[PDB]
Amino acid sequence: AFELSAAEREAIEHEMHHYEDPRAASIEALKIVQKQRGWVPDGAIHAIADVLGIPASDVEGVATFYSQIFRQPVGRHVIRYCDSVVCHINGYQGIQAALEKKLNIKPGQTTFDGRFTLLPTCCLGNCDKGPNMMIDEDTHAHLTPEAIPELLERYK
Amino acid sequence: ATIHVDGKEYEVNGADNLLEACLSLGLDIPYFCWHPALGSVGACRQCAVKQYQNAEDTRGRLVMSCMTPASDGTFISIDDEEAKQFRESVVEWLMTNHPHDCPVCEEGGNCHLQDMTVMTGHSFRRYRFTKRTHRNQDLGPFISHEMNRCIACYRCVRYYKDYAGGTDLGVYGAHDNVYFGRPEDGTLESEFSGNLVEICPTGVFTDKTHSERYNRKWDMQFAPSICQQCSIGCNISPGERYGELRRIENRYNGTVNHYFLCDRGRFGYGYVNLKDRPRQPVQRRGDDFITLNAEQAMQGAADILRQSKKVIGIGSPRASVESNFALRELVGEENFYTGIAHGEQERLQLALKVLREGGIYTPALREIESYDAVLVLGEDVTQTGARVALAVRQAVKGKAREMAAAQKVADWQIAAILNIGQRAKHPLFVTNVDDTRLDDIAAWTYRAPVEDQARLGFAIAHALDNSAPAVDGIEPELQSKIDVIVQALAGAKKPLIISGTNAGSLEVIQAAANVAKALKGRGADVGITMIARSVNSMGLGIMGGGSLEEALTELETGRADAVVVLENDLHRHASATRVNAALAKAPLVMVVDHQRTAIMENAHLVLSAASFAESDGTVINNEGRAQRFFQVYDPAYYDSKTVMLESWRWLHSLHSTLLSREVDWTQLDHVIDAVVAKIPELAGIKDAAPDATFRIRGQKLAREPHRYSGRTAMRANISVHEPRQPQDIDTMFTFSMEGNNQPTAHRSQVPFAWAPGWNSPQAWNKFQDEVGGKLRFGDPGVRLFETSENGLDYFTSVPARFQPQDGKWRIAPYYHLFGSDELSQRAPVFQSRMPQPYIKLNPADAAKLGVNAGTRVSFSYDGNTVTLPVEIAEGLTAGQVGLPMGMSGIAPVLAGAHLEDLKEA
Amino acid sequence: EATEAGLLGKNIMGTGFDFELFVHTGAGRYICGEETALINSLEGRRANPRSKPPFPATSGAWGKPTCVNNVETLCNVPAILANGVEWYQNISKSKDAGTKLMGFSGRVKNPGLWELPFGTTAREILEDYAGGMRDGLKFKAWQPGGA
Ligand SMILES: Cc1cc2nc3c(=O)[nH]c(=O)nc-3n(C[C@H](O)[C@H](O)[C@H](O)COP(=O)(O)O)c2cc1C
Ligand code: SF4
Ligand code: SF4
Ligand code: SF4
Ligand code: FES
Ligand code: FES
Ligand SMILES: [Ca+2]
Repeated sequence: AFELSAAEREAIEHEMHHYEDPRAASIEALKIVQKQRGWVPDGAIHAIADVLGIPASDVEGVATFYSQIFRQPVGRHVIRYCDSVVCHINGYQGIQAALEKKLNIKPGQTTFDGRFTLLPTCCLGNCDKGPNMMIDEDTHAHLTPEAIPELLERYK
Repeated sequence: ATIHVDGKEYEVNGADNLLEACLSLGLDIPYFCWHPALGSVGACRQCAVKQYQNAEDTRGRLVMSCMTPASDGTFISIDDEEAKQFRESVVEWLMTNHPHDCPVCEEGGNCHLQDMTVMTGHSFRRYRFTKRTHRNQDLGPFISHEMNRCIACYRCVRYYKDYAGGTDLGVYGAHDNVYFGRPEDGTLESEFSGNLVEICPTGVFTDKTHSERYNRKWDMQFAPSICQQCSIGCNISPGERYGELRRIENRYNGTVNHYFLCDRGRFGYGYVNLKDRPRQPVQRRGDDFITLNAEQAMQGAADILRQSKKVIGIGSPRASVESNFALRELVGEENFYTGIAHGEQERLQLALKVLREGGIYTPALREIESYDAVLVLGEDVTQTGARVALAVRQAVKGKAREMAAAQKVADWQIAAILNIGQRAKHPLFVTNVDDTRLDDIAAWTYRAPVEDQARLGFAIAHALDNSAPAVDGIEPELQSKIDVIVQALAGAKKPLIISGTNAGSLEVIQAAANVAKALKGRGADVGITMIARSVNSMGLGIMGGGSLEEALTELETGRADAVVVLENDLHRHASATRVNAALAKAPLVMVVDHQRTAIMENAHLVLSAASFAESDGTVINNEGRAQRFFQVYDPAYYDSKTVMLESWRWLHSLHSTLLSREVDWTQLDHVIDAVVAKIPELAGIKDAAPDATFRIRGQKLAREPHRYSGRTAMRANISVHEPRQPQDIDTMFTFSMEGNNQPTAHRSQVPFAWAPGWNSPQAWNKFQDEVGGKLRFGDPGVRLFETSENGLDYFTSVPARFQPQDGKWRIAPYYHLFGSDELSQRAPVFQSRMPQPYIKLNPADAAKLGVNAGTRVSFSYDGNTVTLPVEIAEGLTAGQVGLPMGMSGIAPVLAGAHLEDLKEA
Repeated sequence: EATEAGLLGKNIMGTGFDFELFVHTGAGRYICGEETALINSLEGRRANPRSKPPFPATSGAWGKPTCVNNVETLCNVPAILANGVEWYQNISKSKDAGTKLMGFSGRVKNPGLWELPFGTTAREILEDYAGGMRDGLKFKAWQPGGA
């Protein structure tokens, strides 16, 4: 079913050149596959294990340890809202309520069209500009519940 | 070192941590994540004690005793108040998510978590919230998975991955959702996965084969026995209930098989419970199989044997020393035959002569782990002697142990040792006809025919010592790899050469002997190990006798009219047609056996022998260690019609009824004394176990725990009157709970580990002098022979290079842990685990013959055309065909034989 | 840019010192910030921490001697080696030498970050730099150094 592409394999081997042990490239191999395909399927776990020379159990333990490596299918855009303490003081719950009202999903689910997936996340290191959100690669600060529909419709 | 625990002064080892030192002193500290064989990691935080800086310190500090060295002048407290509350809190934290599962849990009564919950005194629940749950996985036919009961102690992953070298088990997930298992559903691939049921302190991993016929540990009848499934001689505790064998537990032997079995020994006991087993003497008459009791069967056999002119005996390496000796006394030494083939016998005596005349010490199984370089020649040890492969893995990790010891890191801090020794390992060089399971840690693997492996061994011996014979025609690439092996072996302090008779080549054993001799001549501390085939192969070799071919010739010419076959199916060691013809020609065939075999159709008399569960005896190790196994249960206790005697009892009574026309059954010690009187080489089997008069302060050794239940109900459906307790005149054990099983009892044979407050396999701590060491009063079993003062000469018979001949296919043996052993492959749980019989082809040979993978090809061996599906084997050398030895229809005697007319079906 | 200018790579500044710098992007766990767990995650493993002793200075990343330091410590280093040790001791009359990035977050008037010497009063930061609390809000608690 799964097969690593030439670009994926080349990037994985190039990352393998940077370490004494080829096992050290497992996190970035999973991130490369996730960047190419949105998430990491099971055949990706076996293929990364075959390329790196480590067992699939170690690759799966790494993939399920780290929260930003997705082992379940996600939407086209991953909304990641900060639920930590400073954003709790700055009112992240209004932002979460606005997102749940706009998308009609619970945190951790994907919309019916596969466009957005909503996830709470730990502190984004932007606490002085809170509350904070992280869409696919863009960090949005100074969030208000009124600006959520404007911020969500620029991600088709 | 001097430690002060709770005001008392103790002398301990400074190289040990505090937990193992205090457990060796008899103090009770609760623990989960530490294991004596796995080291300390500090995960579960259960072993907390209060350490003080000096004698005049009142505050102290909570430390983990498994992670704290037992240094000199160390002040700790176990019964300190705060440490007790912390250990109870750790138990409570584990109990918050634990399912309400003890009545329907196979670990109940044998559970370390139950024992530690009771030991900390935690019995009141104040947690009121929900418990986390987990879905289970299918882990194959042997291990049942119940992830809800996990306490996240990481013992399974540490054992399976770091110790056993397995790759398909791991820890997944995160904070409180940690999941221990496989990445997907499937059978656990490790040959040592069965030890998880004792490694896991909870009921996550359970024995599925035991779970089919489950009973609790207190209801079991145990005996100390020896595993019969290969030659390694691992000590086991078979446990029965209601007349059937229900579990094989690991019995601790600090010299052999300390904590661990292989999956063959743990799960291949199911042939004992087969319903087609003979339970009575059966005599054929016309086409009627009449059932006799023991006395008239003995009388009829004695008169019929007396009417014959020559009686010959055919023993087996399955049978014990006493049974083979009783057969040899019944028929005479000149008429006794070993029952194995001529080439198999020649290889067995060569291995024995190397063992007790080569002048090189042969290590025990535990001692293998201390060798700094391993060369394995021809023996696929994972499929034939698996515990040796586990010990070789430990010996390979010895290099990381050495570099950690150079950095003043304690030997129990296993994570630091593994971090220092990342991938540096001791050299391992394995040679086989194909890839082995040891190739993941092997420094080099040599895939070649057995003559080429022997040539590699002789070249290694010649490069180590120029007095050894040379090999002509070595390619420069192979010469460079031989030089790599020689540089690795010469620089090693303790090289170990492992070989065996399973390769089917005499020259491989000769080459291994020459390598060992060349290393001995350089002053190295070289050890040699020989892997035999069956449980008492070495005892049959020591006793000696003619080969099976000579017995078949004697039957076929007509010089012998009576043949007595003891525990031998005769088809694994000879062609089926020759055996059938010789047994059909013979007017009297008597078969003394415990399994329904194909030669019982031509048998005039069948004597229902006992299996190892229902018999006593002695078996000789692959390292020459005599080990006594004891009867577990009386087979006539539930079924009174069952006449299932010991094989030596049958044969001694037969000899007595033949001589004096009267029946004297025997006692076991009489047969042992007869063995040590007539055979001086087997004189060490007297000291293997004490005789039947041995007592612990006047009382016998108990076979069942003190809380053994149902004593007035287990036979009540047959008769409301309780029967007589079975009497054991053979051994020092009693068939009851009225006996001794104290951990401080001065004995070496322990039927089962139990201590008050320790109901789990962790109860073996109380039975040892120090935890992870030896048994307190010595491990059972003695060595038959010591190291010879003088060695052998160099074997100058260097074999020629393998040349593929057209129309002839050399049979390369492919052994399997599940299937190649006879009795274990009769077990029903091994049928699913064993694979379909494939025939291995080189890609070039398959392309020449025009067959792809999975296509059935038919070949004629001994005038018999059989068909098998083709599996493509890349590593197999061309001109060879790969066959699975030990399966039905493919005898292990086929290893090294040729093969004609390989045609597509 | 530093590799192009010869400040990184082989034979830096003609000294003979070889040094290459890599950037290993994380995968989203807070425990990875712990130094032994950082070493474990750098080796491509699950980011469990390690027991000390042994310290990473003797056997750290891949069993080699290894030193793990914060970004701000390594950013403090070049000023020390460019201006002198006595300059670093003579910028604050406190037991902790040098400057430190200190800030106030929450519902304050000016949340942000400022480089201040050690021994600066927390009330001084909150009032002068953060501008105090916002209008209509009364201060009730504070955390000095994170969660
Ligand atoms: C749970 C935990 C999380 C930590 N996270 C970080 C972190 O994110 N960044 C950091 O620099 N240190 C973090 N640390 C501190 C490190 O263990 C270590 O002290 C530091 O990274 C390097 O030491 P230094 O301050 O001398 O440079 C964390 C410690 C713990 C216990
Ligand atoms: S694992 Fe032990 S404590 Fe848990 S349910 Fe089973 S017997 Fe009870
Ligand atoms: S499955 Fe068993 S051995 Fe493994 S961590 Fe859980 S309780 Fe420990
Ligand atoms: S290694 Fe051999 S003796 Fe030991 S448990 Fe396995 S089959 Fe039995
Ligand atoms: S608390 Fe939300 S960005 Fe830090
Ligand atoms: S036994 Fe010491 S922390 Fe687990
Ligand atoms: Ca008996």
